[PDB]
Amino acid sequence: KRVDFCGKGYHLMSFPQSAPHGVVFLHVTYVPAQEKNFTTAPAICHDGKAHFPREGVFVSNGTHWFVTQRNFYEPQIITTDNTFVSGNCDVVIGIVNN
Amino acid sequence: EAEVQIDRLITGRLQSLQTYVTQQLIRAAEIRASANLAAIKMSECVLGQS
Amino acid sequence: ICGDSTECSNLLLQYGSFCTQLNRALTGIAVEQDKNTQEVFAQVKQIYKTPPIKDFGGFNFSQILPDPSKPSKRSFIEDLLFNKVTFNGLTVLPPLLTDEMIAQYTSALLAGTITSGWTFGAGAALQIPFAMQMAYRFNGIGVTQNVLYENQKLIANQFNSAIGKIQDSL
Amino acid sequence: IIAYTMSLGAENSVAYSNNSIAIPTNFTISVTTEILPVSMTKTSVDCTMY
Ligand SMILES: *[C@@H]1O[C@H](CO)[C@@H](O[C@@H]2O[C@H](CO)[C@@H](O)[C@H](O)[C@H]2NC(C)=O)[C@H](O)[C@H]1NC(C)=O
Ligand SMILES: *[C@@H]1O[C@H](CO)[C@@H](O[C@@H]2O[C@H](CO)[C@@H](O)[C@H](O)[C@H]2NC(C)=O)[C@H](O)[C@H]1NC(C)=O
Ligand SMILES: *[C@@H]1O[C@H](CO)[C@@H](O[C@@H]2O[C@H](CO)[C@@H](O)[C@H](O)[C@H]2NC(C)=O)[C@H](O)[C@H]1NC(C)=O
Ligand SMILES: *[C@@H]1O[C@H](CO)[C@@H](O[C@@H]2O[C@H](CO)[C@@H](O)[C@H](O)[C@H]2NC(C)=O)[C@H](O)[C@H]1NC(C)=O
Ligand SMILES: *[C@@H]1O[C@H](CO)[C@@H](O[C@@H]2O[C@H](CO)[C@@H](O)[C@H](O)[C@H]2NC(C)=O)[C@H](O)[C@H]1NC(C)=O
Ligand SMILES: *[C@@H]1O[C@H](CO)[C@@H](O)[C@H](O)[C@H]1NC(C)=O
Repeated sequence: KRVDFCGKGYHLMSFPQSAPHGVVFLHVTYVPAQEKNFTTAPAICHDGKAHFPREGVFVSNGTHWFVTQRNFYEPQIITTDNTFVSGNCDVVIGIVNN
Repeated sequence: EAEVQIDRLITGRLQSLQTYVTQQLIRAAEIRASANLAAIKMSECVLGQS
Repeated sequence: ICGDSTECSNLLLQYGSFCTQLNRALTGIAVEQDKNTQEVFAQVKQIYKTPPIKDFGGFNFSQILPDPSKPSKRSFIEDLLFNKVTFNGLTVLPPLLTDEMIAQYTSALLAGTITSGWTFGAGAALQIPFAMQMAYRFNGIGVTQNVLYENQKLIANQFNSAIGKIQDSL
Repeated sequence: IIAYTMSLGAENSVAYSNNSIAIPTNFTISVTTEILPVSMTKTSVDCTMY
């Protein structure tokens, strides 16, 4: 888990090979690509309450709002099963109505 | 005997120079260890949460 | 050793190649130093810059970002650090990386980590609003992200007070 | 043979805002090497013979 210890990226595994007076590691790493642009918001008001995402992040393509995992685009509808509530939408800076 | 005196000077300064070089080598080893530590710290605490 | 004398040189001749061996080590030391600096600082592929308008949810980095006013473009803290700290056949070689370049590396690193987070160390930098980066960083250590959003102002003021205190202490 | 000033790298200004994020949509897998010495030849030198 420690960053850049073995492989520049997210580590998956490694393989050893011998060499006359030393060792050679082959590091297998995961690297993301093909970015995109979206509009975000830290929380969602609903009925006064303020929902936050369990694991993921809120995004929008301009018209609708979705929750995705952070490291790979995969939109999903926002349901009560992937969000949790804490308080009312009056102290957070950046809530959006939905 | 001038060459004898020159020989004395030469060996003395040779010893001094060699001692200087050896101290430099030891200190360089210390600094290299510290630099490796710094690189690790800066790659693991700056570029990500530890 | 000889101080520009011929007979001394002739006498020194019969000692073999001590001086080649000696001078072969100092070169290794110098190359080692340059490699040390390069591998410590040159951790990034590109050079990032911060946007002109700066609204990081209330956090105040003015003491840390470089100041264009000074010629060296070093920040206030770097300037304090630089202010505080203090031939006969020997030579001192200049380092390969001048201090301005080192400052540029530090500025690139710091702008990247302000804007992108950790993502710029793995692939390409991805922008992320600073508040919901601190939210992820709380979520990293166990505290849910709710806490940050409900105490943003206090957290920002505490950070600013801490940075001012460190400024005065230095 | 030319002499010039070293270039630290490229120059990009990441488009920071306060309500915009970037999310990757694809991935790649990279295999890279790393070489580390672990040993050197064992050598013995006699005093008297030398
Ligand atoms: C944003 O994404 C949503 C989700 O797919 C899009 O809404 C759908 O768009 C398709 C396009 O033909 C329609 O067939 C669907 O009926 C839409 N969904 C619903 C529930 O009506 C939306 O078009 C996207 N908008 C932008 C600007 O990308
Ligand atoms: C993101 O930044 C924009 C920058 O303008 C903020 O927009 C300002 O919002 C306040 C209060 O909502 C208004 O009084 C200002 O007039 C807005 N600016 C302009 C130019 O109109 C926005 O509030 C910020 N949002 C978040 C979540 O930080
Ligand atoms: C989200 O919806 C709530 C209620 O539907 C809005 O709250 C009202 O906003 C109007 C316009 O600013 C005020 O006159 C009312 O006093 C607010 N409260 C109520 C109970 O109506 C809120 O403005 C919406 N959010 C946004 C960003 O428009
Ligand atoms: C961030 O903190 C600095 C303090 O170092 C603020 O700079 C001060 O700004 C006030 C008015 O804006 C001036 O009266 C002071 O003289 C400034 N101090 C220095 C040392 O220059 C800066 O304004 C803060 N940032 C924001 C956005 O408020
Ligand atoms: C993710 O990237 C891979 C690698 O480029 C894409 O797979 C390529 O697709 C093109 C178009 O069909 C082919 O010509 C290449 O041969 C494919 N590469 C390999 C290694 O098979 C893939 O399409 C991308 N995913 C998405 C959703 O765009
Ligand atoms: C997002 O939009 C900005 C401004 O239009 C642009 O500079 C940036 O390149 C876009 N992001 C990506 C990943 O292209």
